[PDB]
Amino acid sequence: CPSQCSCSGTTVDCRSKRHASVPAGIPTNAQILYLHDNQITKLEPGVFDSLINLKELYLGSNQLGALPVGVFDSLTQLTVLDLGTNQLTVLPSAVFDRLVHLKELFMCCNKLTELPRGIERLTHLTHLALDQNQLKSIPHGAFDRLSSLTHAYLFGNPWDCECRDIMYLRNWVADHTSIAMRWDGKAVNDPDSAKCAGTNTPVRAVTEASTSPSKC
Ligand SMILES: C[C@@H]1O[C@@H](O[C@H]2[C@H](O[C@H]3[C@H](O)[C@@H](O)[C@H](O)O[C@@H]3CO)O[C@H](CO)[C@H](O)[C@@H]2O)[C@@H](O)[C@H](O)[C@@H]1O
Repeated sequence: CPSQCSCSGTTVDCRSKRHASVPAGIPTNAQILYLHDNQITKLEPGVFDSLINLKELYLGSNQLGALPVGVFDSLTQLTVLDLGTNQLTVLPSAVFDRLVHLKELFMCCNKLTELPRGIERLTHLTHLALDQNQLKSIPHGAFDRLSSLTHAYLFGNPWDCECRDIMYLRNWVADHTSIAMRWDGKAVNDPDSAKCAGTNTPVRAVTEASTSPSKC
């Protein structure tokens, strides 16, 4: 068992141990790896390659500024991926590609400005968390294939209701009011939680006429 970690069968728990990098010696039979709440500043190319039976991976609350290309390619059985509370800005376009069975994707509280490419194809997603980033909008159709969504976290983004290309997210929240969630120390259903930048007005209440294709 790795230094400053605890191991119980297939669970490897290294949360809250001031790790400055992913620790060597992680058992390859591990199905759950808690690495959240450290100050891991980078992931080494290949760091997870050996862990091909991994099902849940938590990397929340670290110092991740970037993800290496293919860092998650080995984890074809992965169902939970938590990346919330890092310093992420841009992701590699195919970083989620192999995660065809992913059900929970947590990415809150980073510095994202566009929806990361790939999210569109993760059809088994039940949870998707994008709250507290810097997204101005959502590309048209990005949620079409995500027909298993029960929780969507969209609050705390500078949504741009001036632009007509908010109308997808507008329409989408109105059509899925029940999966629209805010966070009150837990999950709370709130179709209004997603709000326009500046005005603090609910995104789903945005009117077709109130927008302009020439103000984006
Ligand atoms: C750190 C936390 O981040 C936001 O809370 C989000 C919440 O984070 C979970 C996190 O996934 C979990 O690994 C950690 O151990 O506990 C957090 C709960 O506090 O996850 C939900 C979605 O599941 C939301 O995205 C939350 O926004 C932030 O809102 C909290 O204040 C807190 O800083």
